[PDB]
Amino acid sequence: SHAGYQTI
Amino acid sequence: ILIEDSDQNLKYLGLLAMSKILKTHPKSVQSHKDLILQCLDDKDESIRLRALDLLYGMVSKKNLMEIVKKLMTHVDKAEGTTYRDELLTKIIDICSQSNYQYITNFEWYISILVELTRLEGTRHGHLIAAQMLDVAIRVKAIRKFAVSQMSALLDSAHLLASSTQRNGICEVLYAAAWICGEFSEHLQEPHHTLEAMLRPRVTTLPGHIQAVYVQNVVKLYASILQQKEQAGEAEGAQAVTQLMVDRLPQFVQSADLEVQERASCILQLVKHIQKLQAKDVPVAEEVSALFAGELN
Amino acid sequence: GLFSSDLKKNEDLKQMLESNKDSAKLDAMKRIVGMIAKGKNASELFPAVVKNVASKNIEIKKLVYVYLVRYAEEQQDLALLSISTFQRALKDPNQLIRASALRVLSSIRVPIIVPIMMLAIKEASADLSPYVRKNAAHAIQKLYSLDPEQKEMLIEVIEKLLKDKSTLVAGSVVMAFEEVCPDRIDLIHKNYRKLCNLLVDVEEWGQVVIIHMLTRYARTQFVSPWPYTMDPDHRLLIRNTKPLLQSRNAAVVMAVAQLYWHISPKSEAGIISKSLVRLLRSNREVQYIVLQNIATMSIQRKGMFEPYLKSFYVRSTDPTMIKTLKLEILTNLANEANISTLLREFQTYVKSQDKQFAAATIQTIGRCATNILEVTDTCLNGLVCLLSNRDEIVVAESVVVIKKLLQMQPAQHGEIIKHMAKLLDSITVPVARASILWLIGENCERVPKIAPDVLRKMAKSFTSEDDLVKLQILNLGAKLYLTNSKQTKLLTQYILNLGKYDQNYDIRDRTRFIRQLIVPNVKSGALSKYAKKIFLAQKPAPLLESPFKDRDHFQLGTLSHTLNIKATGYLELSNWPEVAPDPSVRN
Amino acid sequence: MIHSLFLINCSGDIFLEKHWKSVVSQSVCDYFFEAQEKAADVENVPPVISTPHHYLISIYRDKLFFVSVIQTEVPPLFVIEFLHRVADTFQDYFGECSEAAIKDNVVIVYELLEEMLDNGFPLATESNILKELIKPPTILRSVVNSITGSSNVGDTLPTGQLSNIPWRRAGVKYTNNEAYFDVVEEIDAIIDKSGSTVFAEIQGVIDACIKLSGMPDLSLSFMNPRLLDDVSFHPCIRFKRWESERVLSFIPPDGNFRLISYRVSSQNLVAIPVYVKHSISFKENSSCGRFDITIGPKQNMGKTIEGITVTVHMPKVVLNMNLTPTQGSYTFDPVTKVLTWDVGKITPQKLPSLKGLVNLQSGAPKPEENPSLNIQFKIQQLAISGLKVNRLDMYGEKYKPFKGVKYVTKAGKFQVRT
Amino acid sequence: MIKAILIFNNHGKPRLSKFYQPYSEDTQQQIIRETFHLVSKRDENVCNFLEGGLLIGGSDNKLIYRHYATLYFVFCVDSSESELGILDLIQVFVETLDKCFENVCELDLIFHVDKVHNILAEMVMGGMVLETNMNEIVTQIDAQNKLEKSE
Repeated sequence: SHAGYQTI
Repeated sequence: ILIEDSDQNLKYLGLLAMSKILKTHPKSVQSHKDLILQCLDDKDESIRLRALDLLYGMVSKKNLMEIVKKLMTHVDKAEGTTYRDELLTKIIDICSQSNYQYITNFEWYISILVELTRLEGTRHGHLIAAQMLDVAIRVKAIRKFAVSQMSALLDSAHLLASSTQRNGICEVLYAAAWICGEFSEHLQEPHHTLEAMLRPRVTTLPGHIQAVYVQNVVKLYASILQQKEQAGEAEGAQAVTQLMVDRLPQFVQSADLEVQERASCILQLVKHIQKLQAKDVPVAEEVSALFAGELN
Repeated sequence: GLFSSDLKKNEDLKQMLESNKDSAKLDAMKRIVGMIAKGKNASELFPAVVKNVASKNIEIKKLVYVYLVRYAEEQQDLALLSISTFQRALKDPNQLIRASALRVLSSIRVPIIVPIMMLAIKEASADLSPYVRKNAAHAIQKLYSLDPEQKEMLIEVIEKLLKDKSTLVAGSVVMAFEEVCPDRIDLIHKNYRKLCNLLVDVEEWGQVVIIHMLTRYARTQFVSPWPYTMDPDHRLLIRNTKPLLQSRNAAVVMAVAQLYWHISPKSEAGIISKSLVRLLRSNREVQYIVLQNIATMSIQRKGMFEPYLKSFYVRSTDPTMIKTLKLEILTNLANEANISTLLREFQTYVKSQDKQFAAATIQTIGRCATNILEVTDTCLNGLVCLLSNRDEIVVAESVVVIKKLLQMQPAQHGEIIKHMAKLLDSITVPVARASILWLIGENCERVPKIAPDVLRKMAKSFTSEDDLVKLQILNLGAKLYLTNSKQTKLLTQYILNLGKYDQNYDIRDRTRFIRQLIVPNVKSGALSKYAKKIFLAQKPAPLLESPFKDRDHFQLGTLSHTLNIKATGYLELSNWPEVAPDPSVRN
Repeated sequence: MIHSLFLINCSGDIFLEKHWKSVVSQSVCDYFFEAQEKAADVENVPPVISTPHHYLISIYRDKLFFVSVIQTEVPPLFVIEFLHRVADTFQDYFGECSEAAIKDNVVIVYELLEEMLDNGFPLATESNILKELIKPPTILRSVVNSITGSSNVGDTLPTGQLSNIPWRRAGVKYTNNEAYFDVVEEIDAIIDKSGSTVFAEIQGVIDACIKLSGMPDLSLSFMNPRLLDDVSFHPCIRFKRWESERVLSFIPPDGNFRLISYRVSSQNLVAIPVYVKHSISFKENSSCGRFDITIGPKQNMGKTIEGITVTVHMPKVVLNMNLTPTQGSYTFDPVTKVLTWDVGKITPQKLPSLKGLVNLQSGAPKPEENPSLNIQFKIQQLAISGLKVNRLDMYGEKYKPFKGVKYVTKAGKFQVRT
Repeated sequence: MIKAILIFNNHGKPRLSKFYQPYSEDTQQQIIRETFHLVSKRDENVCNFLEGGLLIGGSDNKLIYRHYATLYFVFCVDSSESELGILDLIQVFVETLDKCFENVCELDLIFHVDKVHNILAEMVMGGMVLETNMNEIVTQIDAQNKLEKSE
């Protein structure tokens, strides 16, 4: 689920 | 026995059989009038339609009145715009068959049509207007009562104008207005009819309604000017002339083309009438001659 | 329940309800609720259900509550049975159970239980549990809906409620006030400041009703700002609602918009337009109401939507009414500074597949041409070019707009009427045919050489023409008689005879009027001698005013001006006072 | 306010009947049926319809009609939003609102409608409080209930209802502490026959899927706040701080949640990503013609365009249509004259296009215009608005949750004139 | 006599279709959709005795229908027939279905439509009602089942 999200 | 049963299927079947019987021996079918009336309280619409057909086949001089009264009560308690429209069409056909063959009390029928005019949202209000016109034109005897009731309708126009749809409630105004204008001689209090027709609410009426309004209103003005000049009330004639002066400019701005055309020619005619009456010309005769040319 | 007779199923359900087994109770109640949902008549099963109204199984509780709420109003005597269980539940230490009991006890519409319900609201009045307090406000509205004669007591208890500091009861209490005693402007006077301060904390729907109630009393306590110094309380109202404008609850957006429109001074209100337009991004249904209200605004303040002109352009995927309302707004917003782009977009719009939209657009072009005279020549050019279209509706509507424009400008354009006459052989729509007939009549003296031709064609076609077309034919015959009787009197007599036997009695009255007026006769007096002035009189141009001009007396954002009818229960909106009353009452 | 709610399919059948004040005769739905009949499409239904003794306010969404009944004066926005919210909540509890979804779960939906609306008045409207008053219909919860007699109806008022933050239940814990943010942007645009920019804008909205435990205070800030204007704000935000500090400091609630929405000012030109070459022939009274469309990327900011679909509503003159797609899928329904082409993805090596001949109606004159062109597209890892986040700080808790953000641009109401 | 027998859900999906008058496939599904429109929109208080369709060859025929839950049971038969008698035959056929399937449901029409068709055949062939003794027809159905089980 965490895939595809840019780190912030 | 079958109708008394609860199975709507065999109920409709037996009603069809009774319809077949009525085509040859209604003399006994008439005995089931109350039962077929009770049948109208079911839920199957085709059953009610068949019952209405049975009633239509059953009507004579001796039974029209109570059958009409029961149909009145039903349509009052009925629901559904389409169902109510079908009921109204059926009752109109029943009462109208063979040129109102079973109607001798046409004032009672006119009262029925008056209460039917209160059927809000009916799509056959033009048919109601046609029935009004036919009865009023044909039945010379009760024309005074007809004029009184249609004047009451013209007074209730303030509520009747809530629905200005084609062939709807507004056509009642058409019929009542035409009859009141053409039988103006029966007017007990005419200037109230004038001012009610001079109410600004008429600007919201459908164009054809406004047309019949202005036409029979100038007919009313002819009648009132005739009465004033015959009685010699010149000042009353001046008051009526100013009443014509201050109302037409409202009508000349109407959206309907023909309405504003006729309003404009009426206004210029009123200006000429004022000019002539200024030098004391009894113009009422010439104006009334524009309407006396036809009675039927 | 299974595939069998319904009666046997109802007695089986009687058995399951009667059983002490819990699961059977739940199954039976679920089936009964489902039967309620589909509109099946479950009224025969009331006594069997009512016995379980005290079960300790909570979901069974909720379901039986549903059933009692559904069918109470039929079985008056049977429905009496649950009131004691409700009484006991009203005293439970769990306050949520108290709230549920209060809801149901209010809901039962059995006229006998009026006194116990009255006692119930009075007891719940100070429950010291705020959730029960909110449910109490709803119960107050319920009681007023059931028993009008308790109005004074209900007013007293509501007056008790308004002083509450709890944020989650104020909105519902205000709702109750609006429902029961709308005219008690006296009561809220002390509570104005705290209501304004806590507005930002109240829940959104309570916020909506609160905004409307603030509007109603403000428009009576305060005096129109449009030197005038704003009352600090008025400033408090304006500034406290100002933040709300960016809310996500679009109803709150409209509420604050209405508040500013009827309250905020005209030199400051311009802000609301940005939120109003951003509302359009929302669903289409919200677009209907918001667009209609924007249109209502537009016919007063043209500036307030000027900067956002492009946002209202018609887009093909929009429905019919969306296109219609958008076209009306775009109509209102027009001015000289942008008419070129607007006409270009109109020209693109004209070619639309939605024929009704094309007709409305043509009408809009006509209205805007009447509005801005400096573009009328190009408007006529484009509209006449539109006559080249092959569609019947399009050419007919162009007929109507052309005749309106000629009414505006009766200049030398006989080429237009010649073209119109040539189109007559193709024109079918009654209004358009009658229209071009009327146009011919208005300038018959300018083209007398074609008028008898159309006259005789229409005389031949008379019996098959429309009653409006017949009346126009009558007017044309009268004018052509008064002009060229020596050539046209035979055809005029033919038309007169045709109308003499026409079933339409209105046509008959017009025919007799025309015949008596224009035909010399025994009593052909002075008025008949003025017939040439009568039929040739100059007429004023029409006024193409927007229908939204009639929505000024209805308040914006209420149901009434959306329906253009004084909807039941609407409250008329007060004119501004000459002088503000004693400011102390607000302290 | 609201008396009762009728849930009616586009079919013309009445599925879910509810009542809150008095039994409204089902005959009132006949007026809706007639009004639907007069209109030219299901989409053309009015939202305000007048009957002799009732008012009907309707919503259209997801092939289901929601008609309610009103007898007093109520603000239309109020009713319309309550109905749209019952629709939204149906979506939340069942994925979507369908007649199948309703009829399959009658008891739970009736309980839900009972909880939400009380005597026509709003009682429970927030998502999270409704989640705890009645549980979602989870199958494991169902078997657990059957096993132990456990109930789907709660027995304690959730503490969040009486808390100073009524939008979130208190005391929620998760082992997997994490939170996701979603900034989605739509390109509203009108493009003429000449390919010029008629009117375009960017509609942007922030979504937030939060799986934090405890009572966190999240802070959202942006590199370029000046690009944000006319910004929307949920009750969860502190408007005063945004006005002062230009910072989104807030307490997000549990579950899926739409955080804020925004538009881009017209001052900056909207970067249109996709262009089109287009050509259609309509010879008057000819039996056949030609169709030529070519989809092209104009300003892709160096990013791929994917998920492309082109739909055209052909005029009545069209009977059939002979075309070959360069990719994707070509579909044409002659009954509704709808031209649908699945484009999919654009490769710089070859621009996808659709071309061929159109089988028109012989003897039917050419339509006065070409129907406009609507096109769908999606861009991943790119926000055309150029909005960027600054930081995501947290206060009140001690953990460090997984933090991430996305930037996905999906085509807005993008229509091309021709 | 009986022209066709159609069994379908509330969404028009078939549950049992048998024809007796010759009709092509496409004509068959068109008749099916026609009957679905003519019946499924009827209210539960509407008379079960409806006129026949047009695609079947003439409205002179009749469409006898009875429905429950989401299931519709229509028997396409001609004009000269006993609508009431057809209804009684439908009722006894449903009773036979109950007798043979032990409270038949939609699942049986879905997975056991073969045996349902067998029961219908023992009821009616080619528009001809074979049996009206329900005990006799269930005795035949059990006899055929016994023959199948034996060998």
